[PDB]
Amino acid sequence: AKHPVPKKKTSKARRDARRSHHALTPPTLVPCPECKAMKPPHTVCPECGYYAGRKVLEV
Amino acid sequence: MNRGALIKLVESRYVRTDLPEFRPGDTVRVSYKVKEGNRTRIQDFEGIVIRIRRNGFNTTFTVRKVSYGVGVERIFPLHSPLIQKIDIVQRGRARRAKLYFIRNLSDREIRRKLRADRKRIDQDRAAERAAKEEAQK
Amino acid sequence: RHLKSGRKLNRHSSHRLALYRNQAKSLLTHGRITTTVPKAKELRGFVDHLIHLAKRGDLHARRLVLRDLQDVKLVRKLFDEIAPRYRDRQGGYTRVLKLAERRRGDGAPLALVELVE
Amino acid sequence: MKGILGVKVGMTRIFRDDRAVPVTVILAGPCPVVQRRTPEKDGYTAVQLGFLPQNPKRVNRPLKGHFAKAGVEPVRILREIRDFNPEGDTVTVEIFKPGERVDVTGTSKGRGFAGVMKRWNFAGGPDSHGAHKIHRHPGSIGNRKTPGRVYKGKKMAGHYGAERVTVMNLEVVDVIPEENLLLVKGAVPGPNGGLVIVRETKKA
Amino acid sequence: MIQPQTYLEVADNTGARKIMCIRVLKGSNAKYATVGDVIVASVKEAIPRGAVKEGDVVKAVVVRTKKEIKRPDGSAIRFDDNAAVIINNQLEPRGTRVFGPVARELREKGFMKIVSLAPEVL
RNA sequence: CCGUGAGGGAAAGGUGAAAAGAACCCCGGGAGGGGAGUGAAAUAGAGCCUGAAACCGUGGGCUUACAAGCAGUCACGGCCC
RNA sequence: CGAAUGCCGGCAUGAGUAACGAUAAAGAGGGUGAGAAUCCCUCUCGCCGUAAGCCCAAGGGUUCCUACGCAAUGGUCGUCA
RNA sequence: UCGAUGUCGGCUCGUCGCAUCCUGGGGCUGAAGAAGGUCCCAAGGGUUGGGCUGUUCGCCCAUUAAAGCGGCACGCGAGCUGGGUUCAGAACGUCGUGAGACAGUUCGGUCUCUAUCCGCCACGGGCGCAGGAGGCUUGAGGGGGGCUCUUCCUAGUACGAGAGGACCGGAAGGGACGCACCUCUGGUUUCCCAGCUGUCCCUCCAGGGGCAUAAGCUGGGUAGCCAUGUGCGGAAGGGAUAACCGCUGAAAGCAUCUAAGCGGGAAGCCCGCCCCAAGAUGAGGCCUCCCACGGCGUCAAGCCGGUAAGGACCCGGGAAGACCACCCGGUGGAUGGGCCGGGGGUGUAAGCGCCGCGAGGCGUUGAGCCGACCGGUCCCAAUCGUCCGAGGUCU
Ligand SMILES: [Mg+2]
Ligand SMILES: [Mg+2]
Ligand SMILES: [Mg+2]
Ligand SMILES: [Mg+2]
Ligand SMILES: [Mg+2]
Ligand SMILES: [Mg+2]
Ligand SMILES: [Mg+2]
Ligand SMILES: [Mg+2]
Ligand SMILES: [Mg+2]
Ligand SMILES: [Mg+2]
Ligand SMILES: [Mg+2]
Ligand SMILES: [Mg+2]
Ligand SMILES: [Mg+2]
Ligand SMILES: [Mg+2]
Ligand SMILES: [Mg+2]
Ligand SMILES: [Mg+2]
Ligand SMILES: [Mg+2]
Ligand SMILES: [Mg+2]
Ligand SMILES: [Mg+2]
Ligand SMILES: [Mg+2]
Ligand SMILES: [Mg+2]
Ligand SMILES: [Mg+2]
Ligand SMILES: [Mg+2]
Ligand SMILES: [Mg+2]
Ligand SMILES: [Mg+2]
Ligand SMILES: [Mg+2]
Ligand SMILES: [Mg+2]
Ligand SMILES: [Mg+2]
Ligand SMILES: [Mg+2]
Ligand SMILES: [Mg+2]
Ligand SMILES: [Mg+2]
Ligand SMILES: [Mg+2]
Ligand SMILES: [Mg+2]
Ligand SMILES: [Mg+2]
Ligand SMILES: [Mg+2]
Ligand SMILES: [Mg+2]
Ligand SMILES: [Mg+2]
Ligand SMILES: [Mg+2]
Ligand SMILES: [Mg+2]
Ligand SMILES: [Mg+2]
Ligand SMILES: [Mg+2]
Ligand SMILES: [Mg+2]
Ligand SMILES: [Mg+2]
Ligand SMILES: [Mg+2]
Ligand SMILES: [Mg+2]
Ligand SMILES: [Mg+2]
Ligand SMILES: [Mg+2]
Ligand SMILES: [Mg+2]
Ligand SMILES: [Mg+2]
Ligand SMILES: [Mg+2]
Ligand SMILES: [Mg+2]
Ligand SMILES: [Mg+2]
Ligand SMILES: [Mg+2]
Ligand SMILES: [Mg+2]
Ligand SMILES: [Mg+2]
Ligand SMILES: [Mg+2]
Ligand SMILES: [Mg+2]
Ligand SMILES: [Mg+2]
Ligand SMILES: [Mg+2]
Ligand SMILES: [Mg+2]
Ligand SMILES: [Mg+2]
Ligand SMILES: [Mg+2]
Ligand SMILES: [Mg+2]
Ligand SMILES: [Mg+2]
Repeated sequence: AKHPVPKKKTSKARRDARRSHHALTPPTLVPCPECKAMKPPHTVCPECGYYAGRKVLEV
Repeated sequence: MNRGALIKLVESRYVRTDLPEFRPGDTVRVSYKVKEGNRTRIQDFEGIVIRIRRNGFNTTFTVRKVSYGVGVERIFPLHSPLIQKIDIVQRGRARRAKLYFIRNLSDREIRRKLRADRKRIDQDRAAERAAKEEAQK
Repeated sequence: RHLKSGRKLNRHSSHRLALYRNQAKSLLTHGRITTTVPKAKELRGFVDHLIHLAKRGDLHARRLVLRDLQDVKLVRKLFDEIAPRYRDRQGGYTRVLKLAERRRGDGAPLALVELVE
Repeated sequence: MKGILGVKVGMTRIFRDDRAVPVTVILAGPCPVVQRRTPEKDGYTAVQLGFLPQNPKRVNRPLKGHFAKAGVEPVRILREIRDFNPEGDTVTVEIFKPGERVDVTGTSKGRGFAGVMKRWNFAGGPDSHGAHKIHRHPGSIGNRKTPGRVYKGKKMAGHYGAERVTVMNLEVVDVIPEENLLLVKGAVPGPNGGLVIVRETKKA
Repeated sequence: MIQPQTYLEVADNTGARKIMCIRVLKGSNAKYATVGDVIVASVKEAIPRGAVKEGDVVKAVVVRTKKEIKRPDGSAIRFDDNAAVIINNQLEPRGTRVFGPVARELREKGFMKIVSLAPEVL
């Protein structure tokens, strides 16, 4: 109800310009040197991990 | 470069490893006290030694005597031109490293609490290199 | 202006000492712990210290490990399964890897702490 | 005009036999000149200096070995001395002689968003007698409707530190060119490991 | 670091046991008086048959402080009560004596009568 | 629904001719879709006829990052229809 | 109809901003599941313990329990409730 | 303006004026000297701490070189206080028959988490700067600081009807104020160490842990950050000036600082000193690195796809930091974590043995534990990579 309040409605211009830098950055993906799935980097993602990595279900 | 404090120790050629390595026991000897146009003024100092803060060089130790009606603490740099800093009684036995508890009490409880470091006052006396084996061999 | 300085925190003191104890009780038991990454990066120093205390096979080291790990049935397993397992690896026992398939629903990066073989 | 690049490596009080001069230790190393900025192609009569040469092939396109002892360019990166003119090469410390004052210019220890009562030494507010949420606030930052704005030079909360600051007239108390040190009396700005340029004096 | 409203265990034979530092006598708006400086002091306690009385606003040199007087030679003296000597307005002591120790900054501050008259200039 | 209570006291209609209200797939846990099918019509598909506007998107044209404004208007000029 | 600090409905802006409702405190391993910090179990950790534990009245009314669920209600998610 | 412009004072932050309270100049002086008075220039810097009052203002106290007069909504309540004042309660004096009233006192009395735009302090993203990049830097334009005293030598001599005491200079210390920094002094240091309590637990003794300010408490506490600490700074030095004094000299044969000219001269002005700073569309300069056209026309084509020099993405980080940036690294690597050594903090660990009925004392033991600090050491983590990135035709 109180002390700090919007004096005016921010229009489409200033609202959709303040929502410029809230565009999301696409994630980083690298192709996993064992088989070609797109892990993020430095990440033991569900293929093998690193060389001799900690396994989900594999030999 | 990669020796950011080996530099700081090699820069310290000012060190004085000739003072006794005392724990907070009781050091009583001279200072520099240059005044009156003449340097040669060698005023002693009594007193329990309270704290030895260390930084390798410039370890500055505090010695507190109670002079003439009141306490007085003096924080000597230990690597300045102090001539001698011999200690009367390597004593205390001193559980506390930095013993500021003798501020609030200033009395016979000092006697009752810095009792006897009989270990060090035996061994740094029986480190007497004061025999009569010289001028023979 | 802090952080000219050492370790990290999110909880209070008596919660961090017993957060490190609780993750150590599970890393020394199982071996693979899936925390977040900022928990793991200061789990590694604590458990590295516990392994290195246990590398000293003597009794004061047993009591110093027991100062943290209040279980002693665990420290049986430590001192004769984890401590002689290295015996040569001077420092740096546990490893920490980041994960994908992150902590879905709060988005924390999970991390997997193995000891090592 | 008597310039050098160096590292603040710590402070130590040393003794000029009567007092305890509380010096710092600048590691004013042998700085190889890498480009003498001439006044007829630039207008400066300045000299780019260098520092530590062990840069394992992080030396990209400023490879720039156009000096006869270039000493492949430091990631302890180039700075200038603005009115310098050396005579030989790789200026060390011997340009400075003990007893001459220097101005030490370095990046100070940044304190982040060290807001006011820390940045501009404000007197904050009362810690008692009344409300509480103003203990470290600046309070007023202007007047009412005339001017009806904050003056643009206003002291407020900001990025304190991490800007170059120069302490003028620091006595060089000693040099140790056995390991190429430089010892000035007082507070060289910056961390114990940070970069400081050490210039000639602006006394006269 | 004697400041206004300090109490100072007076050390001389004037009549003062304790004086409160009214105003430091350094420059214009000086914050503290350390050892060797002149304060202004209103005598709060009385030796009964004293020369000064309980209220004689009198200048005083500060001879002891609880705060550590960092001497230029690296060491630091530190006493165990703030003390002051009553001073006649030509910067000269008022009493015949002075009790225990003073700091030796008083010689370069210009209080050589106190440093001669005090039994241990520490 | 609010009110202890006396009392106050709302909003909320429309598939299509007929439910023929979507069998069977495919994705998905399902919801929801895309096919197939119904029907004249399914941007008539279920609190479903028409379904405007505010609003929110996407695609295209022109236009802007040295500009100043009650946001227009007049004048030329540039560019796609 | 353009104004009544109008009325009703809608949708904005504020804004992905403040908050998420106690500074008692969580961590891990298995499950289950399509999906998990949140569900179950285990093992530590913590918190109350003149209660933050039991029992009975007042009141509320089926919230009890089990099984099938998760759109909706849980200030997140939710197989749980 | 009453569909609200919150209102006195204080705190905080200021900023400005000059009609100046000091400080810098100067003129006269009933100006011997020291003072001072008055007036002219002069805001660049200051302009204290208190007692009383709600007080602005005053009276004092102790200083000071001076304790400026104001403005800025009697600056400042989307900053705070509410003591006062303008709420209800109460009371006193008084007026009122009375309810009640009193800038007449007296006591008490809700002063409202979220900043939308401008403004400001900061820090970024985008794009620009007809090649694209890594560095470095000139400084257009700013901003910051701009103080001032005391003492001494000048000499206690010029002066002095007086014995007080100079101008001109030169040092040495101070006082605040600002910048920067841990060497010292001193704080904090949240688990680094120790002691101790009570309880519970592990395992009974010993030992240890949990809990008791989200540290049980207490004693210490490196690095960090800090001031009360330390070191710096104010300027010298040009140039033009104000008032004010000139020199030369007419108009007016003389004089006059002025009309032609030219000199001194102020803490003031500009530059010097420090910091930012090319977004300075005026978008700079210098050094270095990389450079086809194959493709779709009224053509190196305005649009993409592969390009390098490089830059990102990511990760290890950081005296860098809210995020982002910035800086350092990514196996060739000492970047973080570990271990090792040292500094450092604690203060003789545990265990054993001995003494003592015993709480404990003893040796082993400055031992052990050890947060950052200073370095070593690939032991673990920065594996792997992925993506942008010109090809410049134009006077
Ligand atoms: Mg408010
Ligand atoms: Mg909008
Ligand atoms: Mg958008
Ligand atoms: Mg006794
Ligand atoms: Mg670090
Ligand atoms: Mg920093
Ligand atoms: Mg305060
Ligand atoms: Mg409040
Ligand atoms: Mg309140
Ligand atoms: Mg009397
Ligand atoms: Mg009297
Ligand atoms: Mg009801
Ligand atoms: Mg019909
Ligand atoms: Mg379906
Ligand atoms: Mg509809
Ligand atoms: Mg319809
Ligand atoms: Mg569009
Ligand atoms: Mg322009
Ligand atoms: Mg343009
Ligand atoms: Mg116009
Ligand atoms: Mg309408
Ligand atoms: Mg109307
Ligand atoms: Mg109308
Ligand atoms: Mg409405
Ligand atoms: Mg809405
Ligand atoms: Mg906001
Ligand atoms: Mg916010
Ligand atoms: Mg929030
Ligand atoms: Mg608790
Ligand atoms: Mg409890
Ligand atoms: Mg149930
Ligand atoms: Mg749902
Ligand atoms: Mg839900
Ligand atoms: Mg299920
Ligand atoms: Mg009004
Ligand atoms: Mg209005
Ligand atoms: Mg005269
Ligand atoms: Mg004037
Ligand atoms: Mg002023
Ligand atoms: Mg004012
Ligand atoms: Mg006002
Ligand atoms: Mg208010
Ligand atoms: Mg306001
Ligand atoms: Mg009030
Ligand atoms: Mg109140
Ligand atoms: Mg009457
Ligand atoms: Mg009350
Ligand atoms: Mg904002
Ligand atoms: Mg002089
Ligand atoms: Mg310190
Ligand atoms: Mg206990
Ligand atoms: Mg417990
Ligand atoms: Mg606690
Ligand atoms: Mg400390
Ligand atoms: Mg003449
Ligand atoms: Mg002239
Ligand atoms: Mg200027
Ligand atoms: Mg540029
Ligand atoms: Mg370590
Ligand atoms: Mg040590
Ligand atoms: Mg022992
Ligand atoms: Mg026995
Ligand atoms: Mg060590
Ligand atoms: Mg250090």
